[PDB]
Amino acid sequence: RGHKGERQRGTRPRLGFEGGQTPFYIRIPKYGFNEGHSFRRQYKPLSLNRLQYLIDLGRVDPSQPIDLTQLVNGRGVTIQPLKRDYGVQLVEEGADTFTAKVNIEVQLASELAIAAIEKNGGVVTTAFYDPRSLDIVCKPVPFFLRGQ
Amino acid sequence: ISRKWEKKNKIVYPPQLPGEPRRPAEIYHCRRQIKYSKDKMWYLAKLIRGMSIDQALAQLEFNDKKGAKIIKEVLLEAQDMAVRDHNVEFRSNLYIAESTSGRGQCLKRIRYHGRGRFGIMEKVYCHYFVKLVEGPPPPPEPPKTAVAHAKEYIQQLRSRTIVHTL
Amino acid sequence: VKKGFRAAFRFQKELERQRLLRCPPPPVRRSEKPNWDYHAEIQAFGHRLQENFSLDLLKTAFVNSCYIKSEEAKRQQLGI
Amino acid sequence: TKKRFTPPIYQPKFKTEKEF
Amino acid sequence: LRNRVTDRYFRIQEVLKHARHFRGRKNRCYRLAVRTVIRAFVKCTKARYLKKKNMRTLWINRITAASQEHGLKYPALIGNLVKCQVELNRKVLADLAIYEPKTFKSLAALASRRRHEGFAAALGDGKEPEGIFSRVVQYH
Amino acid sequence: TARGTPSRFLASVLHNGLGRYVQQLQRLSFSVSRDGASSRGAREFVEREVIDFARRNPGVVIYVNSRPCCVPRVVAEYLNGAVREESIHCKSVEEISTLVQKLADQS
Amino acid sequence: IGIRLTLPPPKVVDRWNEKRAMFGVYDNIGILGNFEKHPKELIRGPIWLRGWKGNELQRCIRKRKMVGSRMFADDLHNLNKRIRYLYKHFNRHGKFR
Amino acid sequence: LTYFSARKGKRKTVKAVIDRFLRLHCGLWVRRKAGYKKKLWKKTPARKKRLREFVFCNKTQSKLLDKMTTSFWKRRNWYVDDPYQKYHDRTNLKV
Amino acid sequence: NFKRISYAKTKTRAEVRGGGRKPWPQKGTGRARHGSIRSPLWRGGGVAHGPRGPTSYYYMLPMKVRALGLKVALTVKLAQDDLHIMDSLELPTGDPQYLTELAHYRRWGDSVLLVDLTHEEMPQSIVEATSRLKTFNLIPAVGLNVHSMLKHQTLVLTLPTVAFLEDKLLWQDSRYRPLYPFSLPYSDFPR
RNA sequence: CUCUUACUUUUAACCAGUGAAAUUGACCUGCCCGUGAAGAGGCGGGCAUAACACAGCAAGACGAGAAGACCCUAUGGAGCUUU
RNA sequence: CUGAACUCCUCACACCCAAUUGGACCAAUCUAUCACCCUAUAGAAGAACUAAUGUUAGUAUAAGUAACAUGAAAACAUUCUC
RNA sequence: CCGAGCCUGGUGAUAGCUGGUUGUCCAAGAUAGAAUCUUAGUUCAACUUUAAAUUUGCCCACAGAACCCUCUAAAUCCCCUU
RNA sequence: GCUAAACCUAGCCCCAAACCCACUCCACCUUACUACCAGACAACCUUAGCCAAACCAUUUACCCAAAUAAAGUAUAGGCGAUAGAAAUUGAAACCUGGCGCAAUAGAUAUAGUACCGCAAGGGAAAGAUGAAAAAUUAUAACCAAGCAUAAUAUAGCAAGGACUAACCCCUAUACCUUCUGCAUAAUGAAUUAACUAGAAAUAACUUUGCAAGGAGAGCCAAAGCUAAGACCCCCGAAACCAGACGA
Ligand SMILES: [K+]
Ligand SMILES: [K+]
Ligand SMILES: [K+]
Ligand SMILES: [K+]
Ligand SMILES: [K+]
Ligand SMILES: [K+]
Ligand SMILES: [K+]
Ligand SMILES: [K+]
Ligand SMILES: [K+]
Ligand SMILES: [K+]
Ligand SMILES: [K+]
Ligand SMILES: [K+]
Ligand SMILES: [K+]
Ligand SMILES: [Mg+2]
Ligand SMILES: [Mg+2]
Ligand SMILES: [Mg+2]
Ligand SMILES: [Mg+2]
Ligand SMILES: [Mg+2]
Ligand SMILES: [Mg+2]
Ligand SMILES: [Mg+2]
Ligand SMILES: [Mg+2]
Ligand SMILES: [Mg+2]
Ligand SMILES: [Mg+2]
Ligand SMILES: [Mg+2]
Ligand SMILES: [Mg+2]
Ligand SMILES: [Mg+2]
Ligand SMILES: [Mg+2]
Ligand SMILES: [Mg+2]
Ligand SMILES: [Mg+2]
Ligand SMILES: [Mg+2]
Ligand SMILES: [Mg+2]
Ligand SMILES: [Mg+2]
Ligand SMILES: [Mg+2]
Ligand SMILES: [Mg+2]
Ligand SMILES: [Mg+2]
Ligand SMILES: [Mg+2]
Ligand SMILES: [Mg+2]
Ligand SMILES: [Mg+2]
Ligand SMILES: [Mg+2]
Ligand SMILES: [Mg+2]
Ligand SMILES: [Mg+2]
Ligand SMILES: [Mg+2]
Ligand SMILES: [Mg+2]
Ligand SMILES: [Mg+2]
Ligand SMILES: [Mg+2]
Ligand SMILES: [Mg+2]
Ligand SMILES: [Mg+2]
Ligand SMILES: [Mg+2]
Ligand SMILES: [Mg+2]
Ligand SMILES: [Mg+2]
Ligand SMILES: [Mg+2]
Ligand SMILES: [Mg+2]
Ligand SMILES: [Mg+2]
Ligand SMILES: [Mg+2]
Ligand SMILES: [Mg+2]
Ligand SMILES: [Mg+2]
Ligand SMILES: [Mg+2]
Ligand SMILES: [Mg+2]
Repeated sequence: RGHKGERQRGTRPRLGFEGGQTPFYIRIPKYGFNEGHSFRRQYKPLSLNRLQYLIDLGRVDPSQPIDLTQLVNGRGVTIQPLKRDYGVQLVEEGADTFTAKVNIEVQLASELAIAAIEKNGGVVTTAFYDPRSLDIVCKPVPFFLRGQ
Repeated sequence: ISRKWEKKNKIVYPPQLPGEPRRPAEIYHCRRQIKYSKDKMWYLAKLIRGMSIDQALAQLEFNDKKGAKIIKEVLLEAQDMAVRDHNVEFRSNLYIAESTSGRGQCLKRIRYHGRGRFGIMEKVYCHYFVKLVEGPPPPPEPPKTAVAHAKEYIQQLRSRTIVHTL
Repeated sequence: VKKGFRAAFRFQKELERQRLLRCPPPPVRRSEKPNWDYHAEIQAFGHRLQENFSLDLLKTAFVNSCYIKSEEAKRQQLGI
Repeated sequence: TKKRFTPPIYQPKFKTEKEF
Repeated sequence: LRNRVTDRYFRIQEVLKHARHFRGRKNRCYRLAVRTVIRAFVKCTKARYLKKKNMRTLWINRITAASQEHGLKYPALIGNLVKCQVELNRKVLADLAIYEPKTFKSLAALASRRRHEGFAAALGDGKEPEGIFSRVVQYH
Repeated sequence: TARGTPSRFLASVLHNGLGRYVQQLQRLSFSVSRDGASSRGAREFVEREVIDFARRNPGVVIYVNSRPCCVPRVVAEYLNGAVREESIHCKSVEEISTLVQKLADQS
Repeated sequence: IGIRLTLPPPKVVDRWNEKRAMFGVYDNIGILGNFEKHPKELIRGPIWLRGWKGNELQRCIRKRKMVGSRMFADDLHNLNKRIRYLYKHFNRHGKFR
Repeated sequence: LTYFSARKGKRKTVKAVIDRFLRLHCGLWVRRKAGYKKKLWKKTPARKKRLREFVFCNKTQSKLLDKMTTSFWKRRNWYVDDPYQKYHDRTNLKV
Repeated sequence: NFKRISYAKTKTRAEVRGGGRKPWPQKGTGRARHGSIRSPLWRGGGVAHGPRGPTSYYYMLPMKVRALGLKVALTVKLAQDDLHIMDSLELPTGDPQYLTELAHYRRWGDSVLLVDLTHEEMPQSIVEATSRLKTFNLIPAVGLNVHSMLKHQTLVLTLPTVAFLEDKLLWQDSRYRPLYPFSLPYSDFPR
């Protein structure tokens, strides 16, 4: 523990205190980096590489309409409605090698991601789910056990 | 508390052989919880060590200390006990082999001082132990003479080796 | 009273050493003590000395008249 | 200098009352 | 679970066994003995240096005495014995003085002879050949 | 310390080595538990080492006694009457071999 | 002084009593039982410590929350004081910041 | 800092930090320069441009800011059209 | 340890009876300074850093790890010739001596763990014999655990139990990460 | 007071009985000069020195007693006064 | 010539810096399983005291020291002195 | 023990101040500064410790680093080789 | 050889479960424990302060009716210290147990008694045979300090090196704390026994599991994730405030 002072006796100042000099974390001006962070919509990205990989392994079935439930049931995406996730955004990564024909319902889709699915004969739709609806569609069974 | 001194008069030795020297009788007696100091009692016990039973009784009869009467009482019952229960032929043929005092169980009391202060006073008790051995009192040691000193000095000179060598 | 057995056992061993030291036991023959095989001891005796003894002669050399006379007295006492 | 007095403290009585 | 030391007695006896021959209360009172026992052990450790030092001092005193009996000073004996390639150390030299006095006189005579040869050489200008006992045996 | 302990002069037993050398170790008594874990190293010493050690020392009578014990011990006895007890608790086979050999060489 | 002069009574332990013999049985109640029951449900003890762990401050807060309303007056006062003391210790005192 | 909250027994976030600093997921912290809105009439354009920069913090400051915030603030976020999305992950960084 | 709850508790200096007042003035008495008679330095005082129970030791190894441990215990028993497979646990009699003699003749060790598929369908004969024994213990398959397997020298499994244990333990190797507790309905679980 | 003296009582000392308190790191506990955390029974150089009581004395043990009350320090208190 | 813990010599080698920091072991206790004249592998914890004018108890030192107490004779009746 | 009583409680008040801080063994280990109602303390540097990564570190050859002004200083910086 | 030493019970602690609550006759709110007379008074009403903010002045967590999760998020604040939700989510629940204490422990407890205080109030200490004591001439001894058995012989931190030999010779300035530096004539300590002081997050590291997934709903994830191991003492003021008790 050392010898005398505050530190041997366990009475040293709080974390952030600098001995009386205006502390670093206070002398920096306030700026709205994080203002409104908890009301910002978030979308879990789903790349065309990931989508094709899930189809090739049988984890997602392209013969039926694909939506959030099928993606969650295949463990393709993990959605967190309590963390202000509003669904999945389809991202263009993997467009060159995308070969599957799919009917897929997402929340956001980039221009190039839409082109990849449509070039291969598939349909892509952008669908909105509210926080409550997202919870139900992602995990239907827990909802059905509520009796509502 | 310990009471081993009273158990030493209960040791039965085996019968002696025809050619063995007659074993002297040993009688252990003590008095417990005497209201007197062991420090003061030590002086009286010291006085009679090595004395004959009769010489010890004479010295104690004319001592002014309170312990002298107590020790004299113990010595007399030990002498009576030696002849009655220990097969000692002559009551005068006894000498003090051991005589010592011990600490007894003491009591604590308050002694009052001025200014509201106090001290703790101990009400002192002691034990007295005596051993009587049958026979004449052992003779005192002759003072070491000049011949003995010279003999011892020369003996040390003759035991002197060359140190730290072969 | 403190919990445990080890400390008490260790103290018992020391109390037994002091008891023995205060009253040293009377000495006895090594043969009477444990771990003794007379025939093995006889053979080792010769080997230590690097001597090729005859085991019949060597055993007789140790037998003394006093041991024979006493051995017979014990036999008579037991009616054997 | 302010008067300083320390009063005596008596010990419990029983500690000096035990008998055989 | 409340744990208490149960074998403190033995821990105390480890120190006190080394303090039995001490004087006073520090032979039985742990608080006192432990400090004195530590000091005893440190003294025992450092004494190993003094033992060697004192032994050599003793040998030099004894060699000095023996040399003076033959009219030689200690440095003259030791120095000249080395020049004769006699590598006897001081321990043996002291032993020889006590138990082999005739050999020691021979060594004293040899040193004295070698010492005189040194003087003769120093006084000469190189004309003289090396002394008989001054010749050094070379090794390779 | 030296002042706190006894001392003796360098000596031998019956002028050993003068006319002939006589090994002073006379007897070895082992006590090895059958099941005790502490005696594991002592059991392995009795299986492969003790027999070969006895061949080399025919003047030493070795007594191996298997009995329940928490602390296995070897007791060495010498011709001069000295008795030495050395614990082999939890010692390896190699460690026991070294100890037993040291006892054989001591006077 | 300070060490007993006699051996304590020998310790008799029955290693094959029913409690020891059946220790552990049903610890895999969930893995082997279709997960109908969690192993934590086998834990018996205070209602505020079943299947939960925390430091002394956390245990104190949890107990006051769950059973504080049923505690005896003197016990509840001591608990409130303990929570205050521990709050000060962990949040203000120590070597690390 | 509150290491163990009285109600939940959980470590708390210093909200003064949240108001001033942006944390990138890579572990970097971004701040503004002190005085960037003060007495601009007496400051040169070069100085004023330096003051407008969004700058990174050093290791020691970053470690302090990490301790003064809970794990929630260090999670990976996917805000739509986030200006700082690119800066979350480092590239070609050797040690 | 996971289900251990320690009930040990001591009183701090704040909980020991009394101790409010300062025992004597700070200065002037010549004695050491003290604020309370219940300080941990005092006889009868509080405990400085004693147990503060009841104290829980609960924690959970990952489900996969606890499953793997069971696999290792079964393999070790088989590899060391301590595992015996039975067609059924039906005995000819309910006398415990028969089962004891059977184990001795078959060299089954001092203790034997008997595992049946289900508690309800255990044969009455084996139930009677084991109920009267101490080292022969009968458990259902759902009760199997590493501790019991290690405590008992021999493990005896019925053939239905073997099929039961393979299904449950191998399910852990091929399963998805959970979306919600496995107690809730899934497409293909249970069975 | 110069300038003290004598006697009585108490205390005192000896014998007998009873029997406290502060104090105490351990002590086999000398003097001189020198040295040194700057004033030494304990270190250096000298000198002195069989062992152990009792009665006096107060130069030293920086003697005992009270965590200096003077002084300064503490982002320690309190009383009082005030534009 | 004397003269170290410098260096050499025979053998061995982790084995001489405060705060601080890293590491290897370990007494006793309880629990699991061993063991069975006192142990082993692990798991736990009120887990180690030559010092806090520390707390409690015992006993020393000072010290048999300071201090304390009963007028006299007698037949214990009584009288005498103050 | 009244510059403001006593008791209990808040209370384990607080104390950058003094004191104390318990088994064995080995190892590395001394010190530019800045700010602070701050200089009996803290935080950042610096130093020190452990782990990890991969590449130079130290010692230094020439050549090279100011005029103004008095001591035309001892030296430093940079630096391949070694 | 004394003084002493040693012991295993009394009970106690933490949970679970269960709602809880007494009584012979007589006396007892006046000066309680006092057989028997003219009254009429009547309860309610924000805690404060220590402390933290390194002063302090706004401010500074205190069960309030479901574990978990949402979340230390929204939000509050000398926007400092710090304080801190809700919507929503939704689990289990078989008293008779203990890696709790064993006479300085565990309740203060043999007892709120003795004792202390005018009062409010403060508040102890301790016991130990055996199957039988209608076996008490009985159950051994051995162990702290202190003493006794047994005072002492030049010289000196009391030992070490030694030695034929205790001492004589040689070497050697107690310990802890505190300091630039202590034999210091700086602190603490008569001694024995017992008691008496390092509590945890954030990350990181190490060793398993599984792996673009991990985790037994929540969370994290651009090799991660889950589990475990491993780091943060004791005693002490003068004060401040609330409610009682005292002329
Ligand atoms: K803290
Ligand atoms: K912000
Ligand atoms: K006169
Ligand atoms: K004086
Ligand atoms: K100080
Ligand atoms: K300060
Ligand atoms: K203040
Ligand atoms: K009590
Ligand atoms: K001084
Ligand atoms: K000083
Ligand atoms: K002083
Ligand atoms: K000190
Ligand atoms: K009045
Ligand atoms: Mg300190
Ligand atoms: Mg300091
Ligand atoms: Mg009075
Ligand atoms: Mg030399
Ligand atoms: Mg209190
Ligand atoms: Mg108070
Ligand atoms: Mg206080
Ligand atoms: Mg207590
Ligand atoms: Mg006088
Ligand atoms: Mg007198
Ligand atoms: Mg003092
Ligand atoms: Mg001087
Ligand atoms: Mg002195
Ligand atoms: Mg003084
Ligand atoms: Mg002072
Ligand atoms: Mg102030
Ligand atoms: Mg060297
Ligand atoms: Mg070396
Ligand atoms: Mg051990
Ligand atoms: Mg402890
Ligand atoms: Mg102690
Ligand atoms: Mg103390
Ligand atoms: Mg005197
Ligand atoms: Mg007097
Ligand atoms: Mg008088
Ligand atoms: Mg008053
Ligand atoms: Mg404090
Ligand atoms: Mg080093
Ligand atoms: Mg300022
Ligand atoms: Mg400074
Ligand atoms: Mg270079
Ligand atoms: Mg403040
Ligand atoms: Mg809610
Ligand atoms: Mg008690
Ligand atoms: Mg003794
Ligand atoms: Mg000397
Ligand atoms: Mg100074
Ligand atoms: Mg010095
Ligand atoms: Mg001093
Ligand atoms: Mg001071
Ligand atoms: Mg910790
Ligand atoms: Mg105030
Ligand atoms: Mg204040
Ligand atoms: Mg008030
Ligand atoms: Mg009046």
